[PDB]
Amino acid sequence: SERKAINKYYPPDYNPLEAEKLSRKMAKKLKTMNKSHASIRLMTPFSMRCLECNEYIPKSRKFNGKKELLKEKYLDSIKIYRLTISCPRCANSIAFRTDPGNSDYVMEVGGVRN
Amino acid sequence: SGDLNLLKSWNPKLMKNRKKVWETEQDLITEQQKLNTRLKEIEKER
Amino acid sequence: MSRNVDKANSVLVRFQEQQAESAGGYKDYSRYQRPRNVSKVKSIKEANEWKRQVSKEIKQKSTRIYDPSLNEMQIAELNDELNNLFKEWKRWQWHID
Amino acid sequence: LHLDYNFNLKPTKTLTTKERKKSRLGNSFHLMRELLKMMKLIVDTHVQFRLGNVDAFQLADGIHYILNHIGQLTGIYRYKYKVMHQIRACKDLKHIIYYKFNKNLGKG
Amino acid sequence: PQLEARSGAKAAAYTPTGIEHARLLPGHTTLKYRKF
RNA sequence: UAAGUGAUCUAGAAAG
RNA sequence: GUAUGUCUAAAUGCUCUUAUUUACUAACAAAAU
RNA sequence: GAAUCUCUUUGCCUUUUGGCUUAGAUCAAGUGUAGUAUCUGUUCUUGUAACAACUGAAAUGACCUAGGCUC
Ligand SMILES: [Mg+2]
Repeated sequence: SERKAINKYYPPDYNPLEAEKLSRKMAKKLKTMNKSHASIRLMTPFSMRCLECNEYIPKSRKFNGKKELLKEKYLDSIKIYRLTISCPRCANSIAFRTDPGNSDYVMEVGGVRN
Repeated sequence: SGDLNLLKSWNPKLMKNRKKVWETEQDLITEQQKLNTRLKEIEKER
Repeated sequence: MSRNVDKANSVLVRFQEQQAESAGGYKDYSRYQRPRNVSKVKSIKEANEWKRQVSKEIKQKSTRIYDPSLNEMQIAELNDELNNLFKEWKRWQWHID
Repeated sequence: LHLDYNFNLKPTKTLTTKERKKSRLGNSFHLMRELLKMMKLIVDTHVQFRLGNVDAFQLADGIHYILNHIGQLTGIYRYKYKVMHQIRACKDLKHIIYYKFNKNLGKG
Repeated sequence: PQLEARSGAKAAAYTPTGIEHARLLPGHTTLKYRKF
């Protein structure tokens, strides 16, 4: 019952491998886990303007974003991500990408950096 | 605390990620160099 | 597994759900995505549940689309979504029984 | 939060935060649980003895172990840490008793 | 904001709870007295 | 001619 | 200290991949020779 | 003289604010630290003739008191 709980109770018949298999079988059917744009909490490094309503969301402002994987990676084996945000006033989907060549981000049809 | 993003995997400005990127570049770069030289040699031969 | 979703789709929970389904017949038709092609659902109860779910979805869609910033494109998009939902509902009202 | 029949309580799933908040039992309930566990352990040993499973001497030894090892055997001390004094006392007794008891006889 | 100051406190009487408070437990049942 | 005996704290769980 | 809130009418088995994690959480804490 | 309406000034008006704390703290950080959680595809699904038998189903509505014949 307590966040540092050592052992979760299992039923008396719990073939772990079998259980895993079952879960897998019922993971394609599952709504969540079988989808993109999984949530995340992030502060905004770019400090940018929301292109619709010009709301000047500043640096380090916290948002409940959606992180999604971009299939087209950078180079070969180092992934890059789309990080969706909403502007506070108008609900326009701002987002950005993390191209690690410059050790920084790229704006993605959301707003503009300034 | 201040800047949250600093405690995220996806954040590229995180140092680990940067290191990884560098490693990737370094390996790939080395490969390119190896191939580049070969290419040059071939050109010379031609 | 912070933020609850992870917890929900943690293996143990899934296993529990499966067990429930097996013995007694507790499904959560909220939890699984509704199937695209009907007529791969021989049971009636399941079909009914699916229909209910779609109705709920439609209702949800309706509730949001009358929001004050009406000129925004999301609402417009939903209008098509709403239509789709309606169509789905209609389909679910098939005449096998 | 499922109870074992040994009284070790622990959670079924991993609890969401709201659930966790709801379901944090406190220093009373946990203490009670611990007590119950202890009871079971002594009672369990006697049950075993009654059944052909374990000798009288063995049973006695088991009981002794339980009483000394309350501390390790089951968390009371966690929830009420003045049981620590009791534990210490028990340990002391064991030290004394064992030294008296294993004089000419060896360690075991 | 709602970080707000105040105007007045309160005192309203409900049905008692019947809870065994720690301090409320008995203690110093004997009252002392003066000499006269 | 006489050294070298003994004094031995502790001790973890929750939430934040 | 893993926030939160509104919203709810009453295909089947199969196998193969691993020397990893699209992992998530930051309420917690912050210095040199 | 009395009734009323319109404007200006004075009075009355939010000529502007409902807490405390180290101005609450900081405009900085390869972070550290604690916790919580599991994944990749590919597939299985005989004809012809003769003899014996039937000539026709389903829908809802027209009669009588769910049942019974007719259209
Ligand atoms: Mg607090």
